[PDB]
This record gives sequence, C-alpha cells and structure tokens, in this order.
Amino acid sequence: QEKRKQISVRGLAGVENVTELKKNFNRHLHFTLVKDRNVATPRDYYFALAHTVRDHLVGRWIRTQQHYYEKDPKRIYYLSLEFYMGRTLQNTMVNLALENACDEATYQLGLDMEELEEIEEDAGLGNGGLGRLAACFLDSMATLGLAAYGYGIRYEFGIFNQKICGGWQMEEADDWLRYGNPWEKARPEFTLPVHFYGRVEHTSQGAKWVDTQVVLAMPYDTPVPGYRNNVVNTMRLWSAKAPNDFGGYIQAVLDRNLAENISRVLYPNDNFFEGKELRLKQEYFVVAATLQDIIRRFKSSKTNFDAFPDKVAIQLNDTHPSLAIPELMRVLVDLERLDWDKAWEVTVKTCAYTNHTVIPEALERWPVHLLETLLPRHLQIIYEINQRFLNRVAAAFPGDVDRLRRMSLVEEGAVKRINMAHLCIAGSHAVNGVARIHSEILKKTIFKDFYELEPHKFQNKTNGITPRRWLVLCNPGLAEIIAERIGEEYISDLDQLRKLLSYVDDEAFIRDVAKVKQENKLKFAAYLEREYKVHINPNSLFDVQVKRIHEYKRQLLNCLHVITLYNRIKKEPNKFVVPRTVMIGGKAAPGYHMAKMIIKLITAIGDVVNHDPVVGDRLRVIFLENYRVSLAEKVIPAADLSEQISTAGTEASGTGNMKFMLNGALTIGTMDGANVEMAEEAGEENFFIFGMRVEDVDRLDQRGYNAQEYYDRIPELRQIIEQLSSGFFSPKQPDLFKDIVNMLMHHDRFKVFADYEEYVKCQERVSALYKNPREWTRMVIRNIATSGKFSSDRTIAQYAREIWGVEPSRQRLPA
Amino acid sequence: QEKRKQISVRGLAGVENVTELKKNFNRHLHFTLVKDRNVATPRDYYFALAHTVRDHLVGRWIRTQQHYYEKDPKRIYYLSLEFYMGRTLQNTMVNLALENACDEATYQLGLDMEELEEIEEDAGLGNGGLGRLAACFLDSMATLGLAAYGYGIRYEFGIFNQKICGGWQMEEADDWLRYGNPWEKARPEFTLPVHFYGRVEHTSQGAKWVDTQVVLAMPYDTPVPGYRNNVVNTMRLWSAKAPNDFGGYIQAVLDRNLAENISRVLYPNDNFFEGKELRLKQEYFVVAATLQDIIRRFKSSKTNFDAFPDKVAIQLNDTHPSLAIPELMRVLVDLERLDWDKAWEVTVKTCAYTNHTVIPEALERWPVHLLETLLPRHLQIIYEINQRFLNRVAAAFPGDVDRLRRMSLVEEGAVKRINMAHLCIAGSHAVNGVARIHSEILKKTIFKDFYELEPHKFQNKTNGITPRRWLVLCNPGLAEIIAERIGEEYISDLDQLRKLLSYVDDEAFIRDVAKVKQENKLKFAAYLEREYKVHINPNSLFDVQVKRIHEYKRQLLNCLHVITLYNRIKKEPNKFVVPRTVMIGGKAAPGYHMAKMIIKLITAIGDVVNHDPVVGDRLRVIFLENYRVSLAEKVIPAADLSEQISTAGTEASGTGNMKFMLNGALTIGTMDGANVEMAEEAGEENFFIFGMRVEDVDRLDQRGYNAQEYYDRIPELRQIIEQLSSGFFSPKQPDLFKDIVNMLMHHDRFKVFADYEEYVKCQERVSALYKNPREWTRMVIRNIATSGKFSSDRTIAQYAREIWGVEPSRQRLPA
Ligand SMILES: O=C(O[C@@H]1Cc2c(O)cc(O)cc2O[C@@H]1c1cc(O)c(O)c(O)c1)c1cc(O)c(O)c(O)c1
Ligand SMILES: O=C(O[C@@H]1Cc2c(O)cc(O)cc2O[C@@H]1c1cc(O)c(O)c(O)c1)c1cc(O)c(O)c(O)c1
Repeated sequence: QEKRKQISVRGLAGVENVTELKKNFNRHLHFTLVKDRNVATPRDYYFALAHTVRDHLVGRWIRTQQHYYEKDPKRIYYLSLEFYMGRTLQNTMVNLALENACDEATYQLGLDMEELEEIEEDAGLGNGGLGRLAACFLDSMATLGLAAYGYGIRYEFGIFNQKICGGWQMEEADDWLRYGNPWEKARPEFTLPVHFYGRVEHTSQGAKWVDTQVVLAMPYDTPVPGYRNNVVNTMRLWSAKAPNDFGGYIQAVLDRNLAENISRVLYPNDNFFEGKELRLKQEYFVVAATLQDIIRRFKSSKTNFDAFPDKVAIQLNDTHPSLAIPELMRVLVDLERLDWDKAWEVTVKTCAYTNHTVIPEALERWPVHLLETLLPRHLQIIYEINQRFLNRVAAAFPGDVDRLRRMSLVEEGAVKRINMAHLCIAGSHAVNGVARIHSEILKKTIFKDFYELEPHKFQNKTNGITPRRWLVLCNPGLAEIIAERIGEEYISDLDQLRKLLSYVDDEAFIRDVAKVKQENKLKFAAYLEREYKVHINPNSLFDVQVKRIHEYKRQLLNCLHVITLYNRIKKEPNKFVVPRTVMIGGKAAPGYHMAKMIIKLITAIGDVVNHDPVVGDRLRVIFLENYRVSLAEKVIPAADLSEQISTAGTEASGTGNMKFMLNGALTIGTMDGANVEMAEEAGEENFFIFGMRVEDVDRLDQRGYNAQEYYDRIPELRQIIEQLSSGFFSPKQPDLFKDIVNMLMHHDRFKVFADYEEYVKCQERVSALYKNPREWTRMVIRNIATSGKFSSDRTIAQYAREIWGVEPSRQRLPA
Repeated sequence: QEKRKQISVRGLAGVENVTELKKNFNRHLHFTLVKDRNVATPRDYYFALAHTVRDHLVGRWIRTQQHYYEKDPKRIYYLSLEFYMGRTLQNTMVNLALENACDEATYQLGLDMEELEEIEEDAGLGNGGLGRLAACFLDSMATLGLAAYGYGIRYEFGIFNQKICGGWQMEEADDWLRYGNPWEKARPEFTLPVHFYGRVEHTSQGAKWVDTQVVLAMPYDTPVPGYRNNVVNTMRLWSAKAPNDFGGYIQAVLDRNLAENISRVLYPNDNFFEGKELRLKQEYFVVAATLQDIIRRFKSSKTNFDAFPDKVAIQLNDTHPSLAIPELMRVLVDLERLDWDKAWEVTVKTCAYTNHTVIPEALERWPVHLLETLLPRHLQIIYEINQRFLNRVAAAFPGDVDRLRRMSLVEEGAVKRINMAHLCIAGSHAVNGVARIHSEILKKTIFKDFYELEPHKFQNKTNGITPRRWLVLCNPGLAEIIAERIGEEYISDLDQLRKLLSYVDDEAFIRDVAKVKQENKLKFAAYLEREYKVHINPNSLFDVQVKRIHEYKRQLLNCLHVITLYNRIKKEPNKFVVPRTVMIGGKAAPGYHMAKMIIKLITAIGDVVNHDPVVGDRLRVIFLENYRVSLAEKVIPAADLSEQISTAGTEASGTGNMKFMLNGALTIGTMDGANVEMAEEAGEENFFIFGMRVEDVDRLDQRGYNAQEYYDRIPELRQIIEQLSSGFFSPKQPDLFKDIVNMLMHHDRFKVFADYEEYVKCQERVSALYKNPREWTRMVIRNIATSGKFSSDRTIAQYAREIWGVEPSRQRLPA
C-alpha cells in the first residue's frame, strides 16, 4: 500500500539505501538462490530479501562480540529449553531502521514486502508463555546493551502444527527448517562433547566419571538485534550429533539417529511434567554444552574461580535447566579440583531461578533410578548438596523434623524422586516469581519453608512483552498515531505512554484509536475469508481467548458464556444484542484427552450457533487453528475484548494479557497473575474484573467445592449442562461430551460453575459499554496509556539491577 | 611456491581478476563465514575461497540450462547409485581457467592455496571403478557440450573412512557434510513423492497402485563445468525426506528417521550383491524420482510419447537402476494410458545398459517375494515383460526349451528371483561392456543367448578417465612439460599425446620426464612422513597396487612377490637389488572376512620386512590407509610401477590402470580388461605382460586347478606358505593366516599359484630396466605418448554417436 510507506515509525527510504538494497536483493537472487526473475517464486523473493536484511546484521554482530571481549563486562547466560522467537525478517528491519527502505526497494522491484513476510516459517521453539518470555527477554537484553546470551536447543521440529479435522485437533511435524534458516550461522568448529550413562570411580585426586556415551553438541548462532542501538547479541542453540568414531556397519551408521534424536523435537506438554528419559537427556544436553562454553569464555578473559560470579550470571528459566547447579559443582570439584565449599559459594552466587507456576503437576520430580543410570555423578552431587542443605535447616530450626522432610531435595515414596525446584532454591542466590501475587503465593505456600530459611533469596520480577514485536511490528497503525503525539522515544521507554492520558478528551485521537482498531479488524476478517473461506461480521465485537488449552485457563467457562448468549437469543429473538465474533484458539498437549475434548466442544458449539438462521450474523464462534506467535501478531491488534479468565491463583503472570492491553483491547478477567497489576496500573474502573479472588477459592477448598449447588440454583446453567449431556451439540453422537459434563459436575479442580454468574453479568457490562463507541474508545485510551509497566525492558532492567548486578544502557555502539 | 604460478597450463593471473578474487574472498569471509582475520582458521579460508570460486560457476550454470531449454537438444540422463566425485575446488579452478589467479590472490592475502585445498572433504559417493567412471563421464559430457544430467542419491555418509588399528581395517562414518557442501544447491521446491509397498487394484481404466507409503525425494543440484567451454551441466542427487503429514506424537516424529534412512549411507560392497531391502529401496528411490523429472521436462518442451526416445536417453550404470525399465512402463501404461506395445517400443529406444563385471556374485537377483511386497506393480510388469520377451525367443528358436529357461527374467529355485541383467537386456536398445575383451566375453559366455536373439544390441565402449582430474589437476608438472612441446589442445584432445613419440630421443624431454617423477616422489614421501611419521627411501622404485581389496585383484599374488624379495635378500644379503617401496592400499567390504585378513597380511609382512636390519632401506612395504579419489591424485603421479595383476578374465576394464599410464608409471599386468588395449596402443614391448591368458585359465578350469602341483614344484613358494602357516608373520598368534593358507592350497578361484613363477620373473625384468634410468624413462615416454585412447572424452564421444544418437561439440558458449 502507498499509505504504509508514509509511516514515520518505519524510518527513512534513503535513495542510496534503496539503491543498495535492490542491488543486494538481485545479487542474492543470482548468486545465493541461483535463480533469475524468469523462474523466481514468491519464496525465492522472500529468501533474497532475508539474505539482504541479514547482511546488515553482520558488521554489528562481529563488533558487538568484539566489544564484549574488549570491555569484559559481566556476561548473562539465559538458559531455557524454549525460545519462542516467531519470524525474524520484520523484527530485523524494525530494529535496524530498514523497514521503509526495504518496502520501497521491493515496491520498485515490483514486489509486495508484506506478501514476502507471510512466507517465513515461525521459529516455534516453545509451547507458550515461558518460551515467548525467553524471546521477549533476548530482545530487551539487546535493547538494554547487556552482554547477554540465550542458550537452548535447536529442535529440528518445533511446537506441532495444529490442523482441525472434523472439529478435532490433529498434530503434524513443524518442519520449520524445510527451506533452510537464513538467520542462523552453523558453528560446527565450536562443537563440544556431552556425556551420558557411565559410572563414577573415586580415585586419588577424587571422583572420575568414566565409561560414558558421548553425544556432540553443535552450536547454531542466531543474531539478536537491539532497537536502533547497533547492538547484536547471540542466541546459541545446540544441535545433537553422533560422535565421529564408533547389527553390522550399516546398522551402526543408521544408529547415529538415536544420539541425534536428543534435539529432534520440542516436548509439547506446556510445562506439565511427564518424566520422559529423552526430556532429561535434552535438559542435560543444553546444560552440559552451555557450561563448557561459559567456563571456556571465563578462562580466556582479563585458573582462580573467586571472580567467576563477578563475570557470570546463569538465569534458570524454570527447573528445566536445574542440572546447571550440579553440573557447575561437577566441573569445579572434579575437573578444576576446587574444594566443595568454595565451589558451592561460586555456584550459588552464579545461579538464579525463575519459577513460572504453582500447579503441582508442572513440578519436575525425576526418579532417582533414572538419574543414577543417566547421570550417576550428578545424583552423588545432588545427595551431597541435600545433606549440607538439610544440615543448615537443622541448625536454623533445631528439632523441626517435619521441616527437614518438607525441604529435602529427596522426595520419599513408592518411587524416590529429586525435587528439581528444591535443588534450584538450594543452589541459587535469587528465586523469583513472575507477578506480584505469584511471588507472594511462593513465600506463603509452596516455598514458605525456604522463605523462612533465606528470605533475602525471594524476589518478584513481573513479566513483560517487547514493545517492538508487540506494538511497532504487529500494529504499525497504533504505533504511528502514538508517535504523532509523543514522538518515538516510548518504543524503548514505554512508561512514556502515560502521556496519552492527556488525550482521553482529544477528538482526533479518539477518532484515530477507533480507526486503527477498525483497520486491524477489516484486515483480520479479510484473512479469515481468503485463507479459510470463513465469513465474520466486521461490525461485531471481536471477543478473543488465545492461549494453550488447559482446564486452569477455563476455555470451558467461555463455552458456557457462548452457549448462554445463544440460548438468550433463542428465548427472545426480537431483543437487540451487541453482535459478537467469539474467537478461541490454542494448542492442546497431544496426550491430554480433556483439552482435546474442549477443542471439539468449541467447534461443536460453532456447528450449531453458526448455522442457526435466527442467530445469523448476531453471534459467530470460530476456533482459530494453529495459534502461534505469527497468528498472535495478526489477531491481537484486531481484538476488542481480551479473555483472561483463569481461576484465581492458577495463572502465575500471563503475558497474552499484556499484548492485548498494549494493542487497544479491553480485558475481562479474574484477579489472577499480572491481571492484578494491569488493573492497578489502569485503575479497576477501566477493567472488567469478575469472580472469586484467591481468598474466595481457598474458602471453597476449605468447605469443599460442590458443583451441584450451582447447577441446582442457576436455571440457565442447568439448561446448558442438559444440552451438552443430551447431545444438543452432538446429535449423531449424543454421549460425545459426557466426560466434560462429569468433570464439571464432580471433578472440577478449577471451579468453573462458581464463577459462571459473575462472568455472565460482567459480559453484559462489556456489551453495554460496546454500545457507546466513544466511551469504549476512551476506556481503551486509559488502558494503552497505562500499559508501560508491562514492557520487558522494565522487567529486564529489574533482573539486571536486582539479581545479575549489571547496569543496563540504551546508549548506541558505532556503525 | 614461486615456481607453480609460472605454470602456463594453470592460466593467467590478470591484475583485475586477482583484485576481484581478493575482494570476493574477504566479502565471503565477512558476510558468509561471519569471521574476521582475527579468528579465521585455515578451514574458514578454504570455505571463503570455495564460495568465491563457486560464484564464477553461476552465470554459466544458469545460461547453460537456459540454452538447453531454448535449443531443446536430446537430453542424456546418466542414472547411477554412485558418483565418486572427489574434491571440487581445484577441478572448478582448472575448468574455468582461474587456477593461477586464485593462487596469486591467496598468495597476496598471505595464504597457501595448496594448503586450503587439503581441507576439502572428498564427495566419496562411490566404492571404486563404476562410481569414478560416473564422475569422469559427467566431466567429459560437459566438456563435449552434451545436454547431460547425472542422477543419483545424496548419501549422508559416503564410502567409510578406513583407519588401520593393530594392522586391521576399522570403518568410521564418512561424515562428508559435517562443515557443509559449498558446491551443491538444495532445491526443496522441486521435491517429488516416491511410493513403496501398497497393492494393485485393476479397475475400469486399468491398474492402480494404491495404499502406498510415501517417501519424498528432495533434489540437490551440483554444477559440472566443462573444460573452458563455458558449459556447466548438473548432477542432481536425491535426499530422502519424510512426508509432511502422518507409540505417541514424539515416537511418530522420531519415526520420520526410517523413511530418511533411505539416503543415509552408501552400501560399501563394491558391486557384490547382498539382497538387502534397504538397497532395493535406494534403487527404486533414485529411479522413481529421476523418471518423474524426465517425464516433466519432456512435457514442458517444443501428451504424445512417440518423440520421447528422440528427446530422452536413459543410460543405466550397471543393473542398480534397472527398475527404470518397469517404472517407465508403469508411468506410460498406468498414468499416461499408452498401449503396452507403444509403451514398450518407447522404453527400449529410451534405455541402454552398461555391464561392469562377469563375476556371478555381482549379479542382482532380487527375491520375487521382496519385489511383490515393496513394488507389487513393478513385479506384475516384469512378469508381463518376461512373457512377451520369451514369446519372441520361442518364435526365433522354436522348441529351444533350454534357451527359454536360460533367458527368462525369472530364475527358479528354493527362492524364485528376478535376474536384473536379463531385464536390462530385454528393456534396452543397447548393451555395452567396458573393454574390448569384456564385450567379447559377454557375447560368447554370459549373454550368448541374448546376443544370438538381438546381435545389433551388443556394443563395446572401452572405459576412460578425464585428463583434467587425472593429469592437469594431479600432475601439473607433467601437464606443463607436455604443453611446452605440443601446446594445450591435448587437454581436451588427448590423442595429440602421440606427438610425444617424436621426443623419445630428445635429451631435454627425457630429463624433464624423469625430473617431474622425482618431484612427485619427493612430495609424496614428505607426506608419508609429515601426516603418518612413516619414512620411505626416495631413491627406491615406487611399486604401487591401489584398488579395492578383492581375491580377483590378487593383492595376495603381490604379497607372495614381496615375501619372495625379502627371502632372496635374507638368502644372499651381499647381492645388489633395486631398492623398492611396495605400496598397497584399498578398502575391504566391511563383511568379507578374507579381504580383511589380506589387509592384515600386508601390514604383518611390513612388520617383519620394515624392522629387519639386514634389509634396511632396500625393501619397505606400506599399506596406504583410506585409499580414495584425493589420495589417488597424490600417489598415482608418484608411482614408478603400476600393479594390474587380476586373474585373466575377471577385471572387465579397470580405470586405475589408465591413470597410472597417463602419469608416467610403467605397468606390470595380465592380459585382462583394458590392460589388453593399453598394451596394444603402446606396443607390448613397452608393457610388463605376464601370466595366463583367458584361454589358459579356461584350460586349467577344464582339468581342475590343483594348487598342490605348484607348491610341490616351486621351492620358493613352499618356503613362503610354510612361513605364513608356521606363524613367521604372526609369532604371537601362529595360526593367524591359516584361512589364507587353506584358501590358496584348496579353494583358490583366482589361481594365485598358477601365475606366481611368471609374475616373479616379470618383476626381475622390471628391476633390470629400472637400473637403466634413461631406458626406463624412454619406455615411460612411449606409454604417456599412447595413453590418448583412454580419455573419457573418447569414451563419451562413442556413447553419444553409437548409443545416444547425439553429436558431441568442443565449441564455447558465451560468458
Ligand atoms: O488478509 C490480509 O492479510 C492477512 C491478514 C493479516 C493481518 O490480519 C495482520 C497482519 O499484520 C498481516 C496480515 O497478513 C495476512 C496476509 C496473508 C497473505 O497470504 C498475504 O499475501 C498477505 O499480503 C497478507 C490482507 C488483505 C488485504 O485486502 C490487504 O490489502 C492486506 O494488505 C492484507
Ligand atoms: O607433503 C606435502 O604435500 C602433501 C602431499 C601431496 C602430494 O604428494 C601430491 C599433491 O598433489 C598434494 C599433496 O599435498 C599434501 C599436503 C598436505 C597438507 O596438509 C598440506 O598443508 C599441504 O600443503 C599439502 C608437501 C610437502 C612439502 O614440503 C611441500 O613444499 C609441499 O608443497 C607439499
């Protein structure tokens, strides 16, 4: 479009810059793609543009890394099993100020750059929140000029591609590397050995881990550009490779696949613990290879290990990389021959742990038999850690035997296990939750004993989202009308959005905020037609719940509300209601029967609602297939209403909530996770808060939750349960939803019925405000204006000052 | 070196060409390798040079392929399971005239280009002769301006890397793609489906192959540059990929490995038949993907199929791609719905078959049960082919029932099999052997019945070697002293080497030929020290036997001779003998116990000979480890004597014989394969011919070979057998060589003892001529001078005119 090149926030199309970009595009098309414009497909054109844009990172990537070598600042290592990065082309162009120059260059070559962007595969190397947080954090650490390295696994297959067939989830391999990855640089020369199995012999010098099987770890380095500060940091992802040397010769060559299977695929369980050996191998693989890099980089700097914590921070994203603690002790004691006590002092000052959930089924509790087989030295070191840790508990709390049993790294039972969260707290100088309410819940419930031993360890770091991906990239319309009033500094100083409260009565801004949402809604609706032949009413309220499918997130409560709207229309057909397009999307874990049945119930409700001629365009319900970072960038800027309806106490933070607030949706939600802080920043008068508070949930748990009480007292609820139970939503198979009905009536841990009436009444308040466009938009302005706290720059600046001990900086390197 | 830049055959170092090469080298080092000269290793420098040289292919590669589209000449498809390509960097620089310019460019950057060349991995995608012939053929077809495409498999692992440990072969995976392949272009956009298993339903339109498992075939295209004619042809290698859509989700993602195992590794059996299902899958994979390309390319040209043979030749390199015949019939009949008879007329005019051995254990005879399971439609079509073929035999030879049984594609027995050689002859308009004697042996023995039915089918095409790789690349010294007298035209017109017979009495040339061999011997000896701490006497005769280890090649006869020289020294220590360095190298098939014992016997003989202080530097025996194309380019130009000592009738052609003749070694050999034609070209007076002729072997077979007769009549032979038997060469394990002794005495199919006395006497004639340097060199001149027939340009020109029906051309395209 002509209009989009006019957007100032997208930078300058310098005449020489355009000329060079076209020359380099054509050069890559010829020498890199080995095509000419005769045979070139849109995919060749995307790749020619990606190689051209990637060439602009290289000088800064080399200069940044040389700068870290020269200045020797403290290095931050962000260890994660997941980096939900999404696409790279737009992000690179935004962060290097090339967006308008590439748009003009490709326009002059007769190409639509927006069409080329849609060709790129997501780097879908995460499940959801925790993975996307890692991605926002790498972006913020680069923008803040930290010497920061993401370390993870280069999965051959990311989070599965979700197809919906017959209204059911089907899973397909996410072959994201099919056409190559133009961003990464293979570093086979920096390949490192990782050891498994074997046994411990305790010799003269001490212990020795021998008779191991070797898997090599080959690093692939991806650039991470800061926002217009010429900083380019590194994400290093390890790929598994069979060792050089060794059924027959042929079978031995094919058996190289077993070692290489370690980096084959992301576990799609959204943090729910499965105890798979292959998952333990992935966790050890990332930790072992990463810590060898850290130790090597430390020794080749301006061996004595007292300075190690002054030069190294290791941030553990959940317990997934918790083996970092025993592995660093193994390296320091067995290989560097430090005394246990010195090694432990170093380890604890180096390591910090971030907890992302209180849900007990998320907790990693590895069988000791599995650890003894796979990692015999690690289990010895863990027992030693536990003995010395519990000695300290006994000394602080003499005779508190119950506290010793509760705090032990070792869990007794049929199967003896190691609690990896207890290991993380024992081995870390800082433990943080990811929202104020969550960090308090840690100190009062699941880590109370640890808090009483070492209160100074416990911190809060409220999550955030990068305002580059989550406003400038995905919503350039909104970024522009904001820049037109307060300039561009807010893009890396998001608290400046508070200036927008000066505009709540400004006729032009009220007009502009509503026009941007309408433009976003027209574009998203076009898509739902062009690529899925699905019609949506563009004058309807876009009611959006997008996140992984879990009972705790209560997609089912949204289902009860949708059926309530259908049933109220059928009862009073002549009564006006605010038209709604209810959009639910998200992946279910491939096992999880209940999650898959919930997806089927959403599509089944659609089958009835969407074909009822009495309803027509007044209510539509659509399951958004294959929800992922790229789709989030499309639907979130188009949303009117943000569904954040987890049972109070279950969602640690959320980050999708923050994306919606930044992009001009109003929120309906419980007082859970960061929804509490979002309501506080904006004022509760500007949020649709409903339902039980954490205290209310605890009171119900104390007397026992009886779903029958709610069914017996709420006629509209009885009608819906009777429709699901009798087969109104599955006439060819009347018993289809019996398991959902049985769970809701008898085994509902997330108290869906207890929030049903407050939810429905809150949703009437949403409709009532939507009927007043001007007042809807003024409340939106009050939300966008107060979304600044939820920048990951704020979050990372807190990690840097309160945990890592490094001072952030927005000052530019040269180019 | 300063001297090597002076070599005119290596071309011009133009000042602007040098300037541009350095600029492009530095550009690739920065943008492609993402390094600077601070951290760059020799391997980064090799890759920067390879990308720079590869950029020079691209325009010509695109223009050549556009030219074939424009002119629509008949296309030649060379189908092979093997392309033994070796390294590409030097070959590319020679064929584009860039060698001196890159040498000067890298010299000016402070680098040694020869050192960078040694970093490149061989593309070791073959076993030996047949694979290397495919590689010489692609080079010759490009040099002759044919519209020719090599089609094969992109094996992840080529021919195993051979280590020698304890004097034994050990096999390691040839991870040739570890650091990437800068030559190939991945073409994932041109990926094609290949079908396996399933069943045939015979419907209204006719047969339909349904319920199949799909494996995708992803092509990788490698450039094949002609010699200074601006032609760049394509080698397309298929890689196996799991189909996009589908133990659990995780196991299903890991199970993608089973389909991908099809292209994992080259079968290392040097043509010996094993009947492995995975090998049958590889053969079908290459044929099915290739024939879809051929059919598509045919339909998109200037559907009617009568012109198909005028636009397509398919050359079958051995029976490995024999399924091309039933697959083309399947496509034409089942998918294009041609009548059987029209389809068959097309298939036979399209297909031709090259036979590479008479040894019955090489013959592919697939169980019908395996074909019925894997390829049910192919087996139906093969039976139909057989019925109609045998109908024709019955009509030509009425009542010859024995001939029907002998000629059938179907072999009866405990296990019913398909004879793939019989299928190839039935389905091909031409059948060729690879040397005059071999092609006659085919018409008189194993294909006599087929010859009597269709004599016009049977041709000879004597093998050849490319004089680019096998003289200009590997022996620039020799190429230069030749160019100094007759100019450069001989490099693509090798018959011009006959001009050198004018120089047999030229003092300067005699001096120069001997100086080049000495320079080659000094360089090879340096290597045997620098990279293996092995000392060799540079004034010794370099006696070289390099080829795959097989009983038929009689490395054991060479062993008997070496022990004879040792025993004669010990008996008369004071008697002068011509010092020898006896070098034997080659890979044994990983199964093949006897081949592995023969390697151990060579190293064991070395252990005694090389440490006997009475022998000292008068006799040394070394096993050259990991013999492969790159090592052949080093040892062959250094050789004095070429060992070509196969039992008469067993070696179809040989090509290593031709390499040695071209590079100034004299030959000791039997009248076998192309040794016969080499002796004819040079004159037998200029070859060390010995032993039984084919007629002599047949006479022995008629009365029965009794090794005992030879043992009883030859004292020197008895002494050696008694040394092997008693444990003289294995004192710590006296019975080590009992199996070799038992085979030689009782089960020797290759009549080693029958050629022993003539071999030893012939070797005395070699020593006697070596004592006269001037006469040795004059006989070398007479060999090099007559080596011109053995150019693969001569061979390919015969294929083009006598089988493919296309006229070759050495005329230049524009650049
Ligand atoms: O459906 C349209 O886009 C799709 C939806 C969409 C969105 O909701 C937000 C966003 O950030 C990008 C976005 O890209 C989508 C898209 C898909 C394509 O296949 C494509 O070629 C393209 O240009 C784009 C569309 C229709 C239009 O009529 C149009 O003019 C346009 O620019 C775009
Ligand atoms: O051993 C030397 O080379 C090795 C043997 C050899 C050969 O026999 C023929 C040939 O075509 C090339 C060839 O490359 C070998 C080689 C190996 C290396 O590791 C290397 O760095 C190199 O420059 C080369 C050598 C010694 C020398 O003293 C010397 O000056 C030289 O140029 C080379």
